[PDB]
Amino acid sequence: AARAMFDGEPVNASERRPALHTALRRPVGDSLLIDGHNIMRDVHAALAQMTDIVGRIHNKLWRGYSDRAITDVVNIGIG
Amino acid sequence: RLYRHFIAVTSNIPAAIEFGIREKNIFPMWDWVGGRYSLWSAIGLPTALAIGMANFKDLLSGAYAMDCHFRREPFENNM
Amino acid sequence: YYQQAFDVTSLPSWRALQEHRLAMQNFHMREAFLSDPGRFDEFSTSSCGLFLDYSKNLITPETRDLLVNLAREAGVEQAARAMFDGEPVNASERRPALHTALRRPVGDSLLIDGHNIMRDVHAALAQMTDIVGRIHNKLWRGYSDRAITDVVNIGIGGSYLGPELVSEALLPYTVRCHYLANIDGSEFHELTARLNAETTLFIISSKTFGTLETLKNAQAARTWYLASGGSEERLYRHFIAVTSNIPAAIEFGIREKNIFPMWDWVGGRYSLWSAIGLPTALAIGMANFKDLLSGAYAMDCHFRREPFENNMPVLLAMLGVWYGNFWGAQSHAILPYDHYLRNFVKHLQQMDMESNGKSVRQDGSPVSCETGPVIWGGVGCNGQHAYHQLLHQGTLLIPADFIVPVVSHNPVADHHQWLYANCLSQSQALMLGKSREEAEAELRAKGLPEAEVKRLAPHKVIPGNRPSNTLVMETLNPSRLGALIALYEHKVFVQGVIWGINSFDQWGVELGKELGKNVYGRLTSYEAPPAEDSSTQGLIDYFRGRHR
Amino acid sequence: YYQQAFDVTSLPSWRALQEHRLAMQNFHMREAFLSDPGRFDEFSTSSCGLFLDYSKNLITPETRDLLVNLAREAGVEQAARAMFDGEPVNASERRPALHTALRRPVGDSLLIDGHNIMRDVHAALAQMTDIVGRIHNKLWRGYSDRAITDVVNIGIGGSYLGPELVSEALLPYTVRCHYLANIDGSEFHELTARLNAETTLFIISSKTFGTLETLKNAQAARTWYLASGGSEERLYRHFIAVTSNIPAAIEFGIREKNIFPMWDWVGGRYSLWSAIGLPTALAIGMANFKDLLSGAYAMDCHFRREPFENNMPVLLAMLGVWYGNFWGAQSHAILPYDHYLRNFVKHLQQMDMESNGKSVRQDGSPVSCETGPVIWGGVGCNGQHAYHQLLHQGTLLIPADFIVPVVSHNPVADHHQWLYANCLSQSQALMLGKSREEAEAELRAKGLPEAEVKRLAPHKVIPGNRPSNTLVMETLNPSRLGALIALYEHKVFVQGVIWGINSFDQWGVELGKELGKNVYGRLTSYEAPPAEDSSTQGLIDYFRGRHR
Repeated sequence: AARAMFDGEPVNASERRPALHTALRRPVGDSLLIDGHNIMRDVHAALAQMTDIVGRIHNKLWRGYSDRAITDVVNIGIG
Repeated sequence: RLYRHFIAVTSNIPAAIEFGIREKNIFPMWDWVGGRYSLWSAIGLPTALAIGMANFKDLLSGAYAMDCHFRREPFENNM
Repeated sequence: YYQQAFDVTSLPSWRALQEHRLAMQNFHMREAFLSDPGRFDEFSTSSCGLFLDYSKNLITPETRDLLVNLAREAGVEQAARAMFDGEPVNASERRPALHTALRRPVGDSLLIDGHNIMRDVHAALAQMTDIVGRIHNKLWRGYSDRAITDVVNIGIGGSYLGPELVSEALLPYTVRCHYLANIDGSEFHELTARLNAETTLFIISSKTFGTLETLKNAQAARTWYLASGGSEERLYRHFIAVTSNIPAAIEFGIREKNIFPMWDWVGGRYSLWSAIGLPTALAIGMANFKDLLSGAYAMDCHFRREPFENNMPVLLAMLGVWYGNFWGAQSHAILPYDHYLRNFVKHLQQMDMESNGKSVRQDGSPVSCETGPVIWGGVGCNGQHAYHQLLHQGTLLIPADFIVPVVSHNPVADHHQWLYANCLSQSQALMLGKSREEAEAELRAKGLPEAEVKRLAPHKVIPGNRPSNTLVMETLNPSRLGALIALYEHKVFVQGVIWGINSFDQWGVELGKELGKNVYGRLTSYEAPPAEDSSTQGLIDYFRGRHR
Repeated sequence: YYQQAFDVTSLPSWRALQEHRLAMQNFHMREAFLSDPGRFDEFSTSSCGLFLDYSKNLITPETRDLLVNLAREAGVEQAARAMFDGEPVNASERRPALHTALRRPVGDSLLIDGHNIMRDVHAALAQMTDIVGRIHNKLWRGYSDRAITDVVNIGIGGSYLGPELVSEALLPYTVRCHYLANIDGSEFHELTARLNAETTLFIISSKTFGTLETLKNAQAARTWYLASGGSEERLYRHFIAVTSNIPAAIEFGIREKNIFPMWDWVGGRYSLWSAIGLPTALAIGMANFKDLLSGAYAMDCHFRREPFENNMPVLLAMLGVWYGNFWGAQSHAILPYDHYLRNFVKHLQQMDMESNGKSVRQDGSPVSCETGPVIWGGVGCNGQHAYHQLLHQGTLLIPADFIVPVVSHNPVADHHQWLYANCLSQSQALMLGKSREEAEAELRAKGLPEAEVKRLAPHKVIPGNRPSNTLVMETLNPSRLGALIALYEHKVFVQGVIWGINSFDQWGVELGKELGKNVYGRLTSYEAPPAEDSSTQGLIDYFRGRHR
């Protein structure tokens, strides 16, 4: 079962989906093919986007409508 | 000028677009990643904004090491 | 010398030097000093503000005669004439080496292909004067129309080491100058953590405007400026360039009037006298920059006019050839006893090692001797507690070049007297040493028992007979610093002439570049072929198994 | 090994290594890599967060077998047991070398003369924690009752290099720490130009509290504090000391509770783990300092437990012995490809050169081999444009140690990918080289005529076959930096054991001190007797003819 979940098999039988939270932690040298598509490319593209935004905000390079640096990030989300 | 104060982590790019969020500030959400298993993906974007991308990658590396331990160890030493 | 290459080991002077080395096998400098009270007078020389003491060397008057004979037989005088006159001494690249031209005054004319390059030199100098006067008088303003006070030089190699050395050494004559060389993003982050985009002016120093690390750092700086509030149409007030690629700097967004020229005949490691030293002039002023140029010019005149027995560059180069080719010394320590001169060793490393680190002659034939040692060292009075122990009691022959001034710019009680005493004592301990008898006598005077004396004596014995040179100045001003740098440049040139090599090409840096592109493509791409070797492939896999 | 000294060159393993060197004369690493796809796997090892690739070396499996045999025959395992257990391995000074004890946890007990020195270690650690927590929480105040934010370490040698290295390398984990080592008054002036006497706290780091330069700088700092408004009775809040001379620090005006202990069994160059690293703990915190100690302790455990074929310190030391004693390499380059690790080479220079720069064995007999090379190098991607040309195309054999992390603390676009690629490509170009055929083929592909091709080909040829080691980490954190420092400490120890020398005494620094007192007395006094040599006398006269 662990092999199936790590390999991308649709272990979420009710929703007919894979459970690939482990894929989010794999390094750039790992490749996982889901329906013939390498989802690790999506994982690391999202990671690079995350790095870009984090570096922008941390270096005070992100500014609001008054063109002042932002120092309060508020996550609106549940669960 | 709303785009500098609202980014989104979502699978609904059009909805975030009509909210007034730029496409380059919309982070992808995937079906194979469950909500309660998604702190490793762009959902953990605030966390990376607090600890930095190096520490976020360190967290990912620790989770990956645990994945390797789970996959490789015999069940008598599998934590 | 750059057209017809001979074997220097076949010269009669070389064979005479081999025989003299066999004879001098048993030579000890201590005995030469007790048997010759005039040794210092015989083996010291002066040139402008520089004083070279080379008496603490494994030489006799016969040794200096033979070394001067070898310098003459190799054609050092004619080679220096050719280099100073604009002949293509860079045979491999078919270029002249005219770093000396950068220090010539306005009355000097040098024709290269029927064109007076001194006009270019002094036009660049006048442009430098204009920009330095604009910035110093707070007449240069950014995109917020505020005066600039942070000049950041984005450049590597010769665009970084020489200018930074002169900026640090000439601090008592000083707008804050910073340097950004490493492609390591941590250096860029640390630098820009102290910079305001409205206030910082960037000098992009790249010859072809295509150097990987320099272009990456310049692109990062432009992105930082744009994302810090600066506007694209107004970028010109924060980015000037020293380059031979005017169009590239043009599409970067740099005005043509802020583009300083780089010439082929000026090597990168020999270019602190040209517009590459623009940050230095921005820190010390144009008068002090011209004083540095005048000191370098005075050293050039001393090199060209003096007989080889009193020619400081020729004497230093011949001592280096002596120790590296007849005593098997593979390294040369540079010990400047001045806190401002602590970065002298880095520039000396580039200048000497990138130039004389060759294994083919000017025509391409393999060399017949050792050409180019390792340059190392560090600031004085700090290396005594760090690595002078190996100099005193190690098993290696490491010639040392001590550099110290007589006058300190910031005297603190008797600290400079102690610094001078420490430099002199290090040289004297290198030459003298401590024998078994002296160590035993000191232990007995300390009252230790006979068994303890005989146990401790061998460990305290310093062999001595370690050669050293001392360079003394009255003060480290721009003029004497320029003379010092030019003296080491000419020493490197003379050594390269003796070894028959090209001191002005760097062909050993291209393979690393090609392999860097290959390794980067392997690191980033997903389905890449295996690397050429399993070690590079394993390191690529180690990167890929950990990078996110 | 510190009591009975033998001749290492007489060991059968040494003679086997000589025969193997004769056999390996014609060995080329490129051929070994095309003829063995598993070479990287065979010649790489890991330990905690450190990965050592030593496949790009002039070795075969037989070479590693013979080097491990020599390490066993010299008694490296028993010597390491003796050093770790508290035996007086410093035979000349009759002291133990217990820098490893400084990294042991509270559950470890080590009895020296019936006393548990680990109690002292952890009492000092708790004192360090108390002071660091006081200063970090702004609970430490000066004579104006204002919080201190500038900690200045007045110390030289081991009190300066190691702490400053760890402070700079662990910057992403950081009160500002400054260092004042040079007796040069210009350094003191530059330092105090940024300091407020109401705010600066000085740590006087001197073992005997009698070191010339350290005492002079401390006296200058005390005078500066008194003349800047501070009061004598309240001086205690600006001067703490790390010293073995409690009374001297007492009459300086330092409280006994602010005097940190220095022990004889801790050498100066091995003391960044003790209270000497107090400034470092003041910059990174006590948790990160303990993480550094834990990494060093993990490296100690790896050194003590691993077989010599997978023992990273033993492998590095044996490769160094191999190249320095059988291939005639007199220097070793250290190339850290990390901007924060740029000062690694200075501490490595002190650690290696002051320890292994010896020419007598533990019993005092002369050594029978070369013991201790020159350590040099510099920050990565900066030396490629400075001195890697000599590495690629020079005539010297210089083994190189590349150090690079996989993850950057401050990523800037793809700059760290390029840094990693540059490190890997430098190693690969060192191993491979470019032959005449490859250069000619590239020139032909560029379209150059045949005459131009044959003129330019010999100059572009890189010989290759230059050995190198690569040390990789995931990230440069306190733990892995501590492991790296401890690995190099153990490598130095193993090399000193192989050479039969004392790696923990420094007897080559006393003669310079005595001669410094003599030269200072001659410089200052009016009617002084002439110096022992005419060169020192002439330099004294040059000083006297210009000093006012």
